[PDB]
Amino acid sequence: NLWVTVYYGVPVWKDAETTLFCASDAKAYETKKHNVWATHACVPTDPNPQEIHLENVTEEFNMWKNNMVEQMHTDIISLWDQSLKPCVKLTPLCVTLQCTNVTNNITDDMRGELKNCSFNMTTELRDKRQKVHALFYKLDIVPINENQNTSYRLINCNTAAITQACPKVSFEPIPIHYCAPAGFAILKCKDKKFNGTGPCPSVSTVQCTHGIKPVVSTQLLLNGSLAEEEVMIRSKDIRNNAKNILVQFNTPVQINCTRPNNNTRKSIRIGPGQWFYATGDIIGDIRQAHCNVSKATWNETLGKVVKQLRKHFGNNTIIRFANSSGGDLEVTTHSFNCGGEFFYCDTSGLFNSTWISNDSITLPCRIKQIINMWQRIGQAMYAPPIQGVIRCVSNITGLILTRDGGSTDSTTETFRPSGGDMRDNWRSELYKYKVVKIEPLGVAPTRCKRR
Amino acid sequence: NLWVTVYYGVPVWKDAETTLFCASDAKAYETKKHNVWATHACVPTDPNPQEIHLENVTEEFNMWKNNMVEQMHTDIISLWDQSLKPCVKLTPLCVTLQCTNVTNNITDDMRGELKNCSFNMTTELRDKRQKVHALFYKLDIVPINENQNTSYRLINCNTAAITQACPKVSFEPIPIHYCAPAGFAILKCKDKKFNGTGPCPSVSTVQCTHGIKPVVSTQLLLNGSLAEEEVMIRSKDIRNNAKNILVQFNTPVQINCTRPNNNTRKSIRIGPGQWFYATGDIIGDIRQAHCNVSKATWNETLGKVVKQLRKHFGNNTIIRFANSSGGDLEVTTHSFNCGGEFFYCDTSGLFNSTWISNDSITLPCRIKQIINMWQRIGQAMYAPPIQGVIRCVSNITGLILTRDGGSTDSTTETFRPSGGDMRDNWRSELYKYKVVKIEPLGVAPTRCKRR
Amino acid sequence: VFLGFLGAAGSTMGAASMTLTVQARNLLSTVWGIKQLQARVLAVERYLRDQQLLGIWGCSGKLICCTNVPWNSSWSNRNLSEIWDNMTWLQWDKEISNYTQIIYGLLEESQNQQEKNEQDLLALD
Amino acid sequence: VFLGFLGAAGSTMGAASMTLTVQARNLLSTVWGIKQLQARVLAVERYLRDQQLLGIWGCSGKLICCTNVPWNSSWSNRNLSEIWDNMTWLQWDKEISNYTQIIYGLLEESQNQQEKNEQDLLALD
Amino acid sequence: VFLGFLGAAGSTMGAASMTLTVQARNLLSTVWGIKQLQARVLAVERYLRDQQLLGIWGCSGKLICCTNVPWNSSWSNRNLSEIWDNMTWLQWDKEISNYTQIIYGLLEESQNQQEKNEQDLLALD
Amino acid sequence: VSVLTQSPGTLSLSPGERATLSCRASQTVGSSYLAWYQQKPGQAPRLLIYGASSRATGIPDRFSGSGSGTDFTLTISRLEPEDFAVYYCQQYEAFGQGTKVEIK
Ligand SMILES: *[C@@H]1O[C@H](CO)[C@@H](O[C@@H]2O[C@H](CO)[C@@H](O[C@@H]3O[C@H](CO)[C@@H](O)[C@H](O[C@H]4O[C@H](CO)[C@@H](O)[C@H](O)[C@@H]4O)[C@@H]3O)[C@H](O)[C@H]2NC(C)=O)[C@H](O)[C@H]1NC(C)=O
Ligand SMILES: *[C@@H]1O[C@H](CO)[C@@H](O[C@@H]2O[C@H](CO)[C@@H](O[C@@H]3O[C@H](CO)[C@@H](O)[C@H](O[C@H]4O[C@H](CO)[C@@H](O)[C@H](O)[C@@H]4O)[C@@H]3O)[C@H](O)[C@H]2NC(C)=O)[C@H](O)[C@H]1NC(C)=O
Ligand SMILES: *[C@@H]1O[C@H](CO)[C@@H](O[C@@H]2O[C@H](CO)[C@@H](O)[C@H](O)[C@H]2NC(C)=O)[C@H](O)[C@H]1NC(C)=O
Ligand SMILES: *[C@@H]1O[C@H](CO)[C@@H](O[C@@H]2O[C@H](CO)[C@@H](O)[C@H](O)[C@H]2NC(C)=O)[C@H](O)[C@H]1NC(C)=O
Ligand SMILES: *[C@@H]1O[C@H](CO)[C@@H](O[C@@H]2O[C@H](CO)[C@@H](O)[C@H](O)[C@H]2NC(C)=O)[C@H](O)[C@H]1NC(C)=O
Ligand SMILES: *[C@@H]1O[C@H](CO)[C@@H](O[C@@H]2O[C@H](CO)[C@@H](O)[C@H](O)[C@H]2NC(C)=O)[C@H](O)[C@H]1NC(C)=O
Ligand SMILES: *[C@@H]1O[C@H](CO)[C@@H](O[C@@H]2O[C@H](CO)[C@@H](O)[C@H](O)[C@H]2NC(C)=O)[C@H](O)[C@H]1NC(C)=O
Ligand SMILES: *[C@@H]1O[C@H](CO)[C@@H](O[C@@H]2O[C@H](CO)[C@@H](O)[C@H](O)[C@H]2NC(C)=O)[C@H](O)[C@H]1NC(C)=O
Ligand SMILES: *[C@@H]1O[C@H](CO)[C@@H](O[C@@H]2O[C@H](CO)[C@@H](O)[C@H](O)[C@H]2NC(C)=O)[C@H](O)[C@H]1NC(C)=O
Ligand SMILES: *[C@@H]1O[C@H](CO)[C@@H](O[C@@H]2O[C@H](CO)[C@@H](O)[C@H](O)[C@H]2NC(C)=O)[C@H](O)[C@H]1NC(C)=O
Ligand SMILES: *[C@@H]1O[C@H](CO)[C@@H](O)[C@H](O)[C@H]1NC(C)=O
Ligand SMILES: *[C@@H]1O[C@H](CO)[C@@H](O)[C@H](O)[C@H]1NC(C)=O
Ligand SMILES: *[C@@H]1O[C@H](CO)[C@@H](O)[C@H](O)[C@H]1NC(C)=O
Ligand SMILES: *[C@@H]1O[C@H](CO)[C@@H](O)[C@H](O)[C@H]1NC(C)=O
Ligand SMILES: *[C@@H]1O[C@H](CO)[C@@H](O)[C@H](O)[C@H]1NC(C)=O
Ligand SMILES: *[C@@H]1O[C@H](CO)[C@@H](O)[C@H](O)[C@H]1NC(C)=O
Ligand SMILES: *[C@@H]1O[C@H](CO)[C@@H](O)[C@H](O)[C@H]1NC(C)=O
Ligand SMILES: *[C@@H]1O[C@H](CO)[C@@H](O)[C@H](O)[C@H]1NC(C)=O
Ligand SMILES: *[C@@H]1O[C@H](CO)[C@@H](O)[C@H](O)[C@H]1NC(C)=O
Ligand SMILES: *[C@@H]1O[C@H](CO)[C@@H](O)[C@H](O)[C@H]1NC(C)=O
Ligand SMILES: *[C@@H]1O[C@H](CO)[C@@H](O)[C@H](O)[C@H]1NC(C)=O
Ligand SMILES: *[C@@H]1O[C@H](CO)[C@@H](O)[C@H](O)[C@H]1NC(C)=O
Ligand SMILES: *[C@@H]1O[C@H](CO)[C@@H](O)[C@H](O)[C@H]1NC(C)=O
Ligand SMILES: *[C@@H]1O[C@H](CO)[C@@H](O)[C@H](O)[C@H]1NC(C)=O
Ligand SMILES: *[C@@H]1O[C@H](CO)[C@@H](O)[C@H](O)[C@H]1NC(C)=O
Ligand SMILES: *[C@@H]1O[C@H](CO)[C@@H](O)[C@H](O)[C@H]1NC(C)=O
Ligand SMILES: *[C@@H]1O[C@H](CO)[C@@H](O)[C@H](O)[C@H]1NC(C)=O
Ligand SMILES: *[C@@H]1O[C@H](CO)[C@@H](O)[C@H](O)[C@H]1NC(C)=O
Ligand SMILES: *[C@@H]1O[C@H](CO)[C@@H](O)[C@H](O)[C@H]1NC(C)=O
Repeated sequence: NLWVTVYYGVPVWKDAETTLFCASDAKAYETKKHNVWATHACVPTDPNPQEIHLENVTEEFNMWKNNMVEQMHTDIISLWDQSLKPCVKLTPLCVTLQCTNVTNNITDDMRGELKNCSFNMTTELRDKRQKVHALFYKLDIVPINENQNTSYRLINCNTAAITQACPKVSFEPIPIHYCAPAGFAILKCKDKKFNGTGPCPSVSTVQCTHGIKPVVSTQLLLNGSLAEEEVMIRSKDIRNNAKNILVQFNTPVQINCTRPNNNTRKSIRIGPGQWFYATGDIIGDIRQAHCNVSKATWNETLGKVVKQLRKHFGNNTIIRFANSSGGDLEVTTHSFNCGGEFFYCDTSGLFNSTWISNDSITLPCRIKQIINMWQRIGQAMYAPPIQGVIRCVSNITGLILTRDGGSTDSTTETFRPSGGDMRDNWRSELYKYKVVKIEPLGVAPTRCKRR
Repeated sequence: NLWVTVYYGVPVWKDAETTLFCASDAKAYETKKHNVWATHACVPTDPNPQEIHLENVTEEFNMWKNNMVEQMHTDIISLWDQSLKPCVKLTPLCVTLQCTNVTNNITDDMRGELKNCSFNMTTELRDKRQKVHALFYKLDIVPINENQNTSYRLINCNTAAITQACPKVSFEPIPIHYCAPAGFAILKCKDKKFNGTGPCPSVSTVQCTHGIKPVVSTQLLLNGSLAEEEVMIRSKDIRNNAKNILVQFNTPVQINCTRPNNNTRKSIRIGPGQWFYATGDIIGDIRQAHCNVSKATWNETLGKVVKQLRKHFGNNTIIRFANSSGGDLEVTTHSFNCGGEFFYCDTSGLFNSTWISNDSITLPCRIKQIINMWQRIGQAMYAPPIQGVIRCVSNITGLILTRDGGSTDSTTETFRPSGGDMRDNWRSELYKYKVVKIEPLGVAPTRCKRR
Repeated sequence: VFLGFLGAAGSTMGAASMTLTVQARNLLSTVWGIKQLQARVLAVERYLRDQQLLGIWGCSGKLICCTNVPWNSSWSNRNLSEIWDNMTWLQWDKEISNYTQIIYGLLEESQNQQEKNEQDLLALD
Repeated sequence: VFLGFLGAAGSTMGAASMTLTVQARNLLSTVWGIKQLQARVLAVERYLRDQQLLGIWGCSGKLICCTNVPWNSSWSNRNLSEIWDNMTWLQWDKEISNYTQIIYGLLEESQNQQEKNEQDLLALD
Repeated sequence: VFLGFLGAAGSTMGAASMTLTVQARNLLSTVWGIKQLQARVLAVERYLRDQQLLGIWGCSGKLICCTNVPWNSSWSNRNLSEIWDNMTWLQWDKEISNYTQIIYGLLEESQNQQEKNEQDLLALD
Repeated sequence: VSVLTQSPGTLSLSPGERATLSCRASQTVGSSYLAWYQQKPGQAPRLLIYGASSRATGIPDRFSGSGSGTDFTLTISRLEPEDFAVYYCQQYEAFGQGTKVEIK
């Protein structure tokens, strides 16, 4: 009656894990001599990419078990590492530093942040030495001894050696598109209310993901995607407090950041072909770095987040926002890098609200040059100073939060900003993507018989 | 009437760019422990190679847009770089040098070229030091200060660090054959009067190119191929003066080069496993290096070149040969390396002739040990001295020329030797080769119909 | 090439059996360079394994291939309209996943080598 | 193997259609090692793409393959002697280069899937 | 998959001609990663070369393939029982190793291109 | 070198009309190698045409040129006020004498 008929090219797939390859704009590669996140390891992108709607297809997605996020983590860290191998290693700079206060033009907030430090340094000739001065930040220098000798050491020098970023290499995140090799497909959830888990009734297949900028930040997702309809609350388990809650804004909050100091860059020769760039002298008055957010915009977005949180924690629960309990500087402050300078902003103003069931904010930011990226101990880098005044505009497109546990009373829920792991920063963009394996061989009954 | 018939394996091709792989003699690899231009990255060649004549095929060639030349450039530079990574880096030698004149047995021309220089040096034990002396060339040492302290520094030390070539690694150019991967073919122009551009009515397909020796030289192409019938003049645009003119001789000019000094090699230990080889002491009299060319042979070849130039610049134009206007030592002199020693010959005698429309020459050469190859700033190498007297025979198979511009009078044309870029040295051998892509799928009309 | 890829994954099995070329054309294409080379080589090996499976069934150069293997109702007792006009290939693959190797071994060695030996012995006549 | 390669590239199309095996046999074969591996893998992928194109036309294992696709005089209105006894495949490819994809889409999906469905439905009888 | 691999290497040629799929399925699969990638790519290229040889003989998708090439007693004058019921394929390969290329050139170009041209000219009728 | 003659020495027009400036090369072989440069007074020259006919990046479309062999011409379609300068033709290292476009 019925016989086996073999079909090749059937639209059947299974969940799979593969090694994806990027796609990037060749244009920006011509504009960008080098970018830490290499466009050379990657490939030029294809204009007019294709997205086919898989009508009548409902696919199961898991934002919290996605290997695209892990591959992105591996790729970004490895791209950073190879972008920092050729650059100069600042081992000769691990010397005693005689440091004194800088009080030329200082406001009461910036008192003691910068120090004038003198030290003996190597020169291009191995038989001669020089005494050179540079300004250093309090966060990059540690007292050598308890006694007030005013002798200082760089924080890394005990545990590790600190590389210097090449001055030519740029830090601007450029979009990268993650593409699937032959025999694999990327399925994109087109549902506008999806929380990253469970069945997705609106699915499409894409050659490559949308351009994702590797923006490294804590407590606030910058320059990311925005929710189409409503603020999106996404946690692996919302009841669990050990899992960070990722918030997506439907409307961004514009944030204006600046370091008003007019900085200079001083070349110091430490070897035959090796240079060390230093802070030089700050032309003009010295004022603290800070960031401005619109207060009304922040309050309206916070109300929207409160409404979405109430959808998960009760209709009469009190949603309180408070600031970080503690930890390293990266997590306790809104850490980010824009222009090549690494900022650290106190977001206590941002999270200072109790929401009962019924003009700008200025954030004092701090600057550092010794940066330990990606929660690794022993691989610090020195950020060369950026010359001039830096002004900086970004969109706050989301939050990373942690809910306080052990609540004695059940009417309130406290949420504090968090971060530090960028797998939860890059999972807020890849939440709607899953890679699948095509199984093109099928066998089905038909009445047809081989002669 | 007519139907589509599919043909696979049709002899159709298009111009393409691929990554070629070398072929070399296994024999010479057994004779050559190591050669900078690795026979290990490459493959043993196939005896009795095949060349099929493409009768009735006329192909368009462009000598001036050929990716084989660019791949050869990349490959030779990269082979040099990896051959110099393992060898010792002479950073400990960047010290003040107290230098005095060497006048033991000196001719009036060689006055001051070599200097006796003393310096403090590291030893295998990190806690002890030694004072060591070595002879250095004036071109490899620079005054540290204007005042006559007689303190000297190696020229590289300010800008970069200088590697030392391993003494065992050899510098003799061995022929390499460039082969095409599967699905690609190399088409060879067999026309004897071809100028490297335009249609070539006599074409053949070859598995691999003929053996090309990576001979690095300026102003004169050495140990290359020779024109079959007549001297060949090849420029991208002969009217343009910014493009170098490549000359191919039909008969070579024998050139005999020598450094008559009996040199010695002195081992100096600078580290636990690192050695520095120095000039030692020159046994016997010291005389300048020089090169001899036959004067009659040079004059006849120059007349032939003049005739070919007259074919492009008028039948009554005056062809004048003059010497280099200026530039670095590489371009101003006939730079070459034979035996491991790097020569620099003043070719003012070679180009000293005015040709109206109607015994040997001795070239004073100079020696260097700090060599900046391939027009790169920052990657110098130290050439270890070669022990003994070196005698050297080569064939001058061509020239690299530049025509003077802005001629006030139109009856004369001046041509000066040039070089420096080896892409114009290796394009004089690959001028007759183009890589093509085979397109084996064809569709043509026939009267045949599938049943 | 990519246009229409997987676009009949929510269509019926019969409607999806008319777009097989779209999915067949989409199966073939530093340290990063070797990772991507390993991905490309695995895609090539996977395509070759699928084509070898087709070739050992007498199904070379064929996107639809009939065989001499009877269907067993133990594998699936559904009627033709249910399968071809009321099911998708994904649901089908979910249903038959635990029977695939039995079918593949009834195609691998029984049917093809038997048929092939019989063609040789008929070519003798 | 290499002997005779491309030797009928200046011969007529018919004379060159008798040496197809010579060109078919010549299509298959540190940091330098990965560059050469990438070249070899791309050659393999290219051969596989060509064979896949042949297989989706019912032309597997065939160096000459006839089809059920009529020739359009818009593609070329030349007479058979002109093409096969007075032209080379290079000139032909130059002439038809802007019509190749139309022919390839008339072979890709129309002719082969139609024919293949009809063989299935005739095997039903 | 590996089960039964080479298990008929001491069996007669006929007994060993009934396990060809077992050996056909076993032909396809840092600095160490590139060495293993080179091994895998060479296995792929080798399989492709063998399949190309089969395809230029009219033997695609076929583990046993008859041809129109007469056997020459110069190659081997043994009787059918000796070969198929009293010899193994290893001994056979030892015997015919110096005649393989003659057979492969009588299959490569004579038989297949002749037959293929005749099918084209019969399809004209 | 190649002699370039760029006639007329002085060309007097008024705004908005089309001017046709011409350069004639003499000691050449004949090709599409020419450039047109605009030099306003007190400023360095600026490239308009790079090739016999092509246009330099950023230059409006009113500036267009053509020619081949030994005769070439610049055609300013619309003599806008910011289009009055000295125009030069270049064949390799040789330069024209200069054409004055002056308001009249
Ligand atoms: C979120 O996105 C915004 C908008 O894209 C982004 O702000 C932009 O950052 C770039 C890069 O830091 C800024 O461009 C810089 O500023 C000026 C403007 O041209 C130039 O001085 C800079 O070039 C210097 O630095 C280069 C090295 O990076 C050198 O190659 C060059 O020679 C110069 O020395 C540089 O282009 C741009 O102005 C801002 N735009 C705005 C509107 O603020 C922001 O950084 C993103 N935020 C995060 C957290 O990633
Ligand atoms: C153009 O081609 C000519 C002819 O091929 C070529 O001249 C030859 O160069 C080689 C290599 O420099 C010379 O061989 C050397 O000379 C003697 C002869 O055997 C030996 O002392 C040398 O061996 C020493 O050096 C080796 C390292 O290179 C060590 O491995 C070895 O142990 C020895 O220490 C070496 O073989 C050869 O004599 C000349 N031949 C002639 C006729 O001059 C010339 O160099 C080429 N020119 C250019 C510019 O490339
Ligand atoms: C940091 O202290 C240094 C001293 O090491 C200051 O540099 C000196 O500045 C004076 C002017 O007051 C100059 O005359 C000296 O020549 C400088 N010293 C040297 C060695 O050249 C420097 O001004 C201080 N910087 C700041 C920002 O306070
Ligand atoms: C995301 O939405 C889905 C679907 O509404 C939610 O899944 C439901 O909740 C639990 C899992 O938390 C499971 O019982 C079922 O998968 C779903 N139940 C239904 C449809 O009755 C999922 O919880 C949502 N997640 C968040 C963080 O909101
Ligand atoms: C951030 O906000 C502060 C406070 O409003 C801004 O400081 C003012 O800046 C303007 C413009 O330069 C000055 O005229 C005012 O005197 C400043 N007011 C103060 C200190 O109270 C600051 O410019 C903003 N920074 C940005 C947008 O980068
Ligand atoms: C966080 O909010 C508290 C109030 O909840 C702020 O403290 C008050 O600030 C106002 C306005 O400056 C003062 O009048 C009050 O005296 C402050 N104390 C209290 C107990 O209300 C506090 O400044 C906010 N923190 C920020 C912006 O970092
Ligand atoms: C270079 O100068 C050095 C001195 O540093 C000379 O070496 C000395 O030579 C004398 C013979 O005149 C020996 O007695 C000494 O023992 C040598 N010095 C040492 C430290 O051993 C050397 O002769 C000079 N070289 C040349 C080529 O003139
Ligand atoms: C090389 O020879 C070819 C053919 O003789 C020359 O090409 C001619 O010259 C120009 C290009 O310079 C073009 O008009 C044509 O391609 C050819 N014209 C003909 C055949 O009339 C080419 O110029 C020669 N190059 C050199 C440097 O001598
Ligand atoms: C280059 O030519 C010069 C000048 O002819 C040669 O110098 C002569 O060499 C011979 C042989 O050794 C000596 O007997 C003569 O005294 C030298 N004559 C001079 C200096 O006038 C030199 O040998 C040649 N060099 C080569 C071929 O390498
Ligand atoms: C280049 O040629 C000039 C002549 O054009 C040479 O200079 C003359 O050399 C001869 C023979 O040695 C002398 O008699 C003359 O007095 C020199 N001067 C002039 C003005 O003719 C010159 O030596 C040559 N240069 C070389 C070989 O480097
Ligand atoms: C630098 O060296 C001098 C002597 O050269 C020494 O007295 C001084 O303490 C050193 N300075 C430091 C370690 O800051
Ligand atoms: C910020 O948001 C606005 C409004 O959606 C958008 O147009 C703009 O491109 C965003 N900027 C960045 C840098 O993402
Ligand atoms: C910063 O200093 C530079 C140095 O010349 C000056 O040109 C620039 O105007 C200064 N900028 C500000 C904002 O003061
Ligand atoms: C959080 O806010 C408190 C005041 O409520 C402040 O004392 C503390 O320093 C803040 N913590 C961090 C990590 O910024
Ligand atoms: C934000 O709105 C909420 C409403 O509960 C309340 O905290 C407050 O009025 C607003 N705060 C600011 C700073 O505008
Ligand atoms: C070498 O060191 C000595 C002392 O050990 C010193 O006096 C002398 O100047 C040094 N020589 C140099 C730098 O040439
Ligand atoms: C030099 O030329 C002669 C004559 O053509 C030739 O026999 C010899 O091999 C050439 N030598 C070199 C080193 O190229
Ligand atoms: C060079 O010196 C060595 C050292 O012994 C000697 O054997 C050789 O003969 C010398 N050569 C010449 C040409 O003087
Ligand atoms: C070129 O020759 C002149 C004499 O005509 C001489 O002074 C000059 O140094 C030479 N230039 C070079 C670079 O050799
Ligand atoms: C070379 O021949 C030319 C003929 O014009 C002339 O310069 C001279 O007589 C000859 N020169 C030499 C050095 O032999
Ligand atoms: C989806 O299903 C509907 C009805 O169930 C049908 O009309 C439509 O063609 C289907 N579309 C696809 C792409 O399968
Ligand atoms: C169908 O499968 C069953 C086992 O489920 C087996 O007993 C039976 O023989 C099979 N039928 C055929 C016709 O092979
Ligand atoms: C097929 O898969 C599972 C896993 O073995 C098996 O237990 C089950 O009976 C089958 N499922 C269906 C839906 O036939
Ligand atoms: C070349 O053409 C001639 C006549 O045009 C013909 O006799 C000859 O066979 C052709 N040769 C090839 C190899 O095509
Ligand atoms: C031939 O091509 C033309 C377009 O050039 C088209 O209109 C016509 O239908 C085609 N003929 C056939 C028989 O398909
Ligand atoms: C085919 O190619 C070009 C490029 O599209 C097209 O314009 C032209 O008409 C065609 N050429 C020939 C010779 O048929
Ligand atoms: C081995 O040979 C014996 C007798 O020679 C035979 O019975 C047996 O089947 C053979 N076994 C194999 C595995 O070939
Ligand atoms: C068999 O081979 C011999 C050479 O050993 C040859 O002469 C003979 O023609 C061949 N027979 C056939 C039928 O091809
Ligand atoms: C086959 O191989 C060898 C090697 O060429 C040959 O000499 C010999 O005659 C042949 N051996 C047999 C056993 O037929």
